[PDB]
Amino acid sequence: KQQSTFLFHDYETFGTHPALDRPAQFAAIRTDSEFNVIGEPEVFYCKPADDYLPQPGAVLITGITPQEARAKGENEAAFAARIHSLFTVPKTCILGYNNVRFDDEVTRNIFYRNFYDPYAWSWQHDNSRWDLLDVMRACYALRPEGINWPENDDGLPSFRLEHLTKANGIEHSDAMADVYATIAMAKLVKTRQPRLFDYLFTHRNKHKLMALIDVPQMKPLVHVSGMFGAWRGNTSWVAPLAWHPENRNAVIMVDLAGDISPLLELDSDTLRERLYTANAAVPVKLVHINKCPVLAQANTLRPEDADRLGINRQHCLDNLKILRENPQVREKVVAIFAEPSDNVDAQLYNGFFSDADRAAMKIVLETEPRNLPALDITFVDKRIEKLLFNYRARNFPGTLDYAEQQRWLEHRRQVFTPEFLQGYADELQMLVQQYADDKEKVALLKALWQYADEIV
Ligand SMILES: CC(C)(C)C1=NN(c2nc3ccc(Cl)cc3s2)C(=O)C1
Ligand SMILES: [Mg+2]
Repeated sequence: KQQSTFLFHDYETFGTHPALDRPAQFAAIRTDSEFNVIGEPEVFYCKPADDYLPQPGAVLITGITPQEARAKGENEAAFAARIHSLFTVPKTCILGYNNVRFDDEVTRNIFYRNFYDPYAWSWQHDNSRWDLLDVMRACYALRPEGINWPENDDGLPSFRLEHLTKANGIEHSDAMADVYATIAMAKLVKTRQPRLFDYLFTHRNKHKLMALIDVPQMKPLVHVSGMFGAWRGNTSWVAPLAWHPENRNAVIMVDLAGDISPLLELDSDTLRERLYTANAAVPVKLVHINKCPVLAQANTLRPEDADRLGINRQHCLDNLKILRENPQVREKVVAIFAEPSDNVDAQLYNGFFSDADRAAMKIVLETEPRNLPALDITFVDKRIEKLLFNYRARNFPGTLDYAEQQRWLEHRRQVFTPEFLQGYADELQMLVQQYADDKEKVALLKALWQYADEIV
């Protein structure tokens, strides 16, 4: 019938914020279940709308100027359509390298802005997602033998894709370079740690993860997470205390390697304050069951593994005993999580849309742009009419009437304040001095100046 496939992908963007910065380029290729390429590379650009200037640092990294994306790209509506078409092919595992924390948020935001369901793509038609970054971290932590693990310039293990490829003799340039490097990482771990690879892949599924969670017993688990830090191989033992009171997919864990005294001694208001500035640190963290967290039974990390990572196993066991004897900590941590921006681009997580609103937004999607002004349609959620105006003005500006044109002009004036444009110019001048010896970067910075001069 339909074959299971992987769709490896990567974005280049114009900045670090997945909602407020705009995408520049999307790259993807599909493989079979054994990581052999199927079909052709998909690479395309996104034209940025005229209400945005790129972050100069992002352009220095990607080498993609706003002029290039504008001249070679389609509008974000069309960009979104192409990506949505790829991501909704049945039985696809959509994956990348740091996609769970970055690329997937870019995707959610692109879909949100352009009237696609931000979530359905990842689970409908037997689809799933995965991320090779925490696979590499898990391999280093749990089963490192066979792979060369590079250090960064601070002397800690690095999981930068370019460091891992070089360290392991993998060729890594080409818009497809990061995608091909990600495929190489997948092959590396599958070949060299086959049982761990299979375990991690199987446990991408929320139900397999949920089966590991035993809140009444505070059953300990090994967890590998970038939040723990490279200095301990991104690893600790954790115990589940309670599920999040609002977020259906988040469990509240305690880091057993931490100091649990604040949890025993302080009240939830105090605990909440410390947790959100980031004097002992509050050893609580959320694990999101749909974000392919790395979790395994506690004995997966053996004493000799803990020793290698510098983790104090007996301290963790001691803390687990104390927590089990203090079940009032559960209500405390729940109370912590029981508990600003007027830019609709920043409002993806203000709430889920109702079925009625989703049905209305589908009509918007399936209507010709020229016919949108006459569309007799109503929305409940207050984000949607704002999303719709921006959608039309950014993508289909020739369909705006005089009044709408004036509204868009005002929008642009509020973005391009004299203080914003001055700071932008100042940043460019600073970077040209910093990179004066790198003539290609100097050329990129000059391109950014020229674009700002035009778009203003
Ligand atoms: C002896 C062997 C197999 C390594 C085991 N280690 N182990 C556990 N190690 C830890 C380490 C930390 C914690 Cl919090 C719980 C456990 S349970 C077992 O239950 C059995
Ligand atoms: Mg990337």
